[PDB]
Amino acid sequence: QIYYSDKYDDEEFEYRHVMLPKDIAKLVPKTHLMSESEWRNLGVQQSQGWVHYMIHEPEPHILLFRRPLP
Amino acid sequence: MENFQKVEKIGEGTYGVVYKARNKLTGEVVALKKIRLDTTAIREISLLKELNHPNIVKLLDVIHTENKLYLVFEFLHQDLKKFMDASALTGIPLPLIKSYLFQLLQGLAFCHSHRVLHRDLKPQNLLINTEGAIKLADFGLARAFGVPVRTYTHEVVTLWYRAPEILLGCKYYSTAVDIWSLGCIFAEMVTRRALFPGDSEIDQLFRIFRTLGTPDEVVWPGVTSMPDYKPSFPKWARQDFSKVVPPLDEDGRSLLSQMLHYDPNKRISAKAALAHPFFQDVTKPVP
Repeated sequence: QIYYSDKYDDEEFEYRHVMLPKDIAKLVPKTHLMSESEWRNLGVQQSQGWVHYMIHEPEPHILLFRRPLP
Repeated sequence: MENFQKVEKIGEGTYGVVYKARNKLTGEVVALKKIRLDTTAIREISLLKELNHPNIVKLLDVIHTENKLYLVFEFLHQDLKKFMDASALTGIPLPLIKSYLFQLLQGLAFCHSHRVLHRDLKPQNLLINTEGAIKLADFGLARAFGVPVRTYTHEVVTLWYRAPEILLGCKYYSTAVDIWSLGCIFAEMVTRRALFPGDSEIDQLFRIFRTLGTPDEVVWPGVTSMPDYKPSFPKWARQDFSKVVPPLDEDGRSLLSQMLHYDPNKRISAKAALAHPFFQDVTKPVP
């Protein structure tokens, strides 16, 4: 599974969020920002450059990615 | 419960099933809602039978029988979601829209004066009749049952109308949450589509930010006191309402803007919304 959100931008960043299934979500630590190797390990296929920059606590199964523009 | 005959199933709310019925004694049509009470809450909702207003769906009676709680209430033929679904190729006449919002603010203004909130206001609990009237259903039920992530038929509930403070984790939230939900319903009644249709709580927040600008201490003092505020949220600017809600006039935009204010404290109240210039020419055309 794994829902990949549409990309969205602001002035100096490009974004996207990924929603994880219950299985994969049990592998993501509590209040932890991940490195490419760590989220790629979860199955998240994404280009290089994306940064897990934030965690919305009420929905810890949504991975929020950021990447500087252009 | 034996006095309700000719019972037909109308639909499914987020609490239970809704039927159209007939009172054997009086011969009137009525609406029933069977909320399966598996596991005070009844005595408190019975007290809601005391809150009458031409714009509040009349709670005729509450009946508790063997693990079932039945709400006998006033019958209205359609809700706003269905009415907007059907008016998709013409929309709703601005005069009807101005009339609806006006009546909606008198019901909110009534209930709030009695410290009764809705908290989970959606177009679906907004009931219409053939005479041009619109009424609010389900006020005060959320503070007995609480509104869930999923319904009784496990359908996914609507985040679309939630206030930003609820979304950012505020525990001590206002009656201004209802004015927010109603400001969303207003724009939707005007554009025929939800102003902020998010797929998650964070997406719902981002949706709000893209249109209204990302909140900070300038536009929303005390926003940094919200449990779920992060200084790294995408940074957006407030969009121009003449673009967002095109048909609406300057007064219609001014009010929408004030009902959608970030700071709950500065957000217009139902009472003050009623005195707004927009309603200077309110009529009352039929559906």
